[PDB]
Amino acid sequence: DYYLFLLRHSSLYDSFYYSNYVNAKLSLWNENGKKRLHKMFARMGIPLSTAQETWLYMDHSIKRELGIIFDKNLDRYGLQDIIRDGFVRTLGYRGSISASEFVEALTALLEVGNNSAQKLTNLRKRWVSNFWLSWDALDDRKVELLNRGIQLAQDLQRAIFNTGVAILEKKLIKHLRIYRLCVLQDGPDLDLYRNPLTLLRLGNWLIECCAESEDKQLLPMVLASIDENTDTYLVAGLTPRYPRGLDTIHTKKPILNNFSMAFQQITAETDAKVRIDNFESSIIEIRREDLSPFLEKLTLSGLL
Amino acid sequence: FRKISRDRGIIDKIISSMAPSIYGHRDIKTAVACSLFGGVPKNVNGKHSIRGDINVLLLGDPGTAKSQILKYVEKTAHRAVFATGQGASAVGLTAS
Amino acid sequence: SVLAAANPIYGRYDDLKSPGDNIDFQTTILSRFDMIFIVKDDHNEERDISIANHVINIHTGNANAMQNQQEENGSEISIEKMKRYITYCRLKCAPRLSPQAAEKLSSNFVTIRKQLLINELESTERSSIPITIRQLEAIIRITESLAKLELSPIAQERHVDEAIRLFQASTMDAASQDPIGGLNQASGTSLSEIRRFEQELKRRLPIGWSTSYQTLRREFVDTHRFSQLALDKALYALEKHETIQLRHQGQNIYRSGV
Amino acid sequence: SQYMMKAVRTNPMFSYLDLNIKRYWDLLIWMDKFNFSGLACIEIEEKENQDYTAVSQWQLKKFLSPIYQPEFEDWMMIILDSMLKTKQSYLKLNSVENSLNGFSHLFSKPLMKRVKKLFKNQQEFILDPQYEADYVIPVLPGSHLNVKNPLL
Ligand SMILES: Nc1ncnc2c1ncn2[C@@H]1O[C@H](COP(=O)(O)OP(=O)(O)OP(=O)(O)O)[C@@H](O)[C@H]1O
Repeated sequence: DYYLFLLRHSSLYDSFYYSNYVNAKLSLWNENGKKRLHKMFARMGIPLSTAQETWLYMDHSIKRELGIIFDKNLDRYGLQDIIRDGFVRTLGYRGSISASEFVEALTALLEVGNNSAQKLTNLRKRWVSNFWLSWDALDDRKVELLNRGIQLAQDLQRAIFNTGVAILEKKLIKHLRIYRLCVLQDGPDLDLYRNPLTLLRLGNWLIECCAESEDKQLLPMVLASIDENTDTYLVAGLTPRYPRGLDTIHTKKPILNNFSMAFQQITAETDAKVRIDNFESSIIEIRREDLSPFLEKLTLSGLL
Repeated sequence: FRKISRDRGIIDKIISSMAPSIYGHRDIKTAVACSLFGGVPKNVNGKHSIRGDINVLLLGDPGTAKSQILKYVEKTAHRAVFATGQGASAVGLTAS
Repeated sequence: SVLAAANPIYGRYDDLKSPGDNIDFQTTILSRFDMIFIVKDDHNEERDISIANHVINIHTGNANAMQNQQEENGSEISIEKMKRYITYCRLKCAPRLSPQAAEKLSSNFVTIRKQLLINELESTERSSIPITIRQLEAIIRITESLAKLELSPIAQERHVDEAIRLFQASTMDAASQDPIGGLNQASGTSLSEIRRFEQELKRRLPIGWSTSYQTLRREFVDTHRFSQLALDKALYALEKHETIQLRHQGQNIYRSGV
Repeated sequence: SQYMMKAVRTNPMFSYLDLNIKRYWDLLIWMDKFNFSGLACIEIEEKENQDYTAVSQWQLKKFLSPIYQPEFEDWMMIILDSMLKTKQSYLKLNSVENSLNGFSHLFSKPLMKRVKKLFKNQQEFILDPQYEADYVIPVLPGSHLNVKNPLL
């Protein structure tokens, strides 16, 4: 299999387009990356019309020789790391599913499915409710729910890409000495980032984009998102990651997350209106008024 | 294009480059440039369509180089059509 | 069915001129329309700000991010669902009137046809928007259409009231343009009698205190100055926002300003 | 003033009214009867430069945080002085009352720096429980607004 997003349930062009690794290695958010991808597809010998067809209805001859075409061409563009081995499960005259696609469908089912304290309580209740929707999809009898999860995953990844290009083009990322800050205050569809998993998706997109950047640094990142209804920011701290294909000389116990201790230290000393109640200690909910001072304290906190 | 697009004051130079030999009438040149570059059409949920083109009107005294500006716009535009007065009909500007 | 849209002569309605000089459609074509809507702009600031915000939300992308939610919850349905509901309702139901509905409709027809006679006699010219038997059949059709929504097999007074209100909002409003002044032969003596009565009323009644319509009729008519058209003269004076106010169920006439 | 008093009293409509002038104002800032400031003299004298007293009654100050109430008065005392100076300059030199054009130029630059410093101090000390005595919005009869940022 390949490090491609939902290959067997979408086109080949879509799989190459919405991939974190390909986007990091080719910078598809601007025009140059799209032109480079078109040049690659032209060189490989696959017509642009054929690469946009559904996987089931794709040409048999092209599908048969995909491995050789990948092996002989992927090295020129630095994408030789997309080839790997995985696990594929098939049940009768139904169709093949890979483990990666299954976990993305499950995550999509988790994310979307189905006076401020009550507002937060209803959101948490819906998040609890989504658990049974994800639970039902593990049974072989309920395949329509798995298909629904696949569609939801496609839509969610499209939204993440759309937000990420806006973040990257306007230079919203601010490089402080200790960490890198990104606060999303205005824009469309900020109601998708009230869920921690969607913000983790966007953070994984940004970290993947930064890891392959020629700039050599390992600073942690802070991602903040506003909810108008609750007037609260949801703030998450994300650890840096080494490049995927880098050697094992640096390999060790991975970089440690130090945001929990810093958040507890700042919360204890000052009477900030923060909520640290999630299982993940790196995700907090801070009132709108306290965001700008609190972060300043974090700048002097250290351990980051 | 991408090199000269990041210079500050590109809009001023673009406006100044419209009909260079005509003197003055900078508001007309700004309107012509805005019409030439154009807006963005929109469709909201596939049921509500919003136009994205700018139309311009020039009402003025005789001898103020309006027709020469129209000829310049005809020359610069990728697709241009010209008509005048009584030489056009109801179905000559429409489908017949 | 026919859905038509048009503009008046001169572009805007030009409320200063007569309705007959504004609508170029003849009586023959205007009698085949069940509902006629005359649309005007009022240029209010609050409405302008609300519309501006609504339009800007459409352009900035905030529209869809809201609409889906309501379409999801309980308040809106998609185009295809509404299409299927329309076809199911049209192919399944065809309601009928009740004996009380006919009685309520006949009286409304008599009222709306009487009013036209007074309007035409006062304006001494024929009405541009006509009221005929087709206007009764239109209200019957609207009542049955309202009944069709609920798949009800009978139309009752609940639907009749809403049909009557819709007809009043659509066609009776267009017919009753109520010209403030046309300077025509109608109310020709009133061209001076209006100013005469205004002066006589403003000299009798200082900026405070009130009077009654009963007295303002009896005493000012004992001198034989009655014109039978003074009902709207008080409202016209009220339109100045200073001369006249009506209070206490319309009995009390209060002088409020210059 | 005497001519106006005589003219008003001469009219038969107001023959029995009692009119007395209480104060003369040189520069007056009027919002309502409870919010005003300026420079006034009780009565004008002869051959002596008129003594002027400066008054400032601002109920608007009462709804501010204790740390900013002195600043409100201090900055109003600079606004009034600058306006008086520019009015004197305009009088000496000779649609718009040109006596008061350009008074803001004298106190703009200090005000910007003071606002920046106050904002920095607020960011530093707003979350400190020791300084909780400051930055407390008072509750007064007739107060309705629910507001968040004291320096704003
Ligand atoms: N700055 C200028 N203003 C006006 N006319 C100018 C100027 N510079 C040059 N001209 C010349 O003046 C002449 C008058 O222009 P033109 O014929 O377009 O006038 P017009 O009254 O707008 O025309 P028309 O009636 O055909 O629309 C042209 O030959 C034009 O080239």
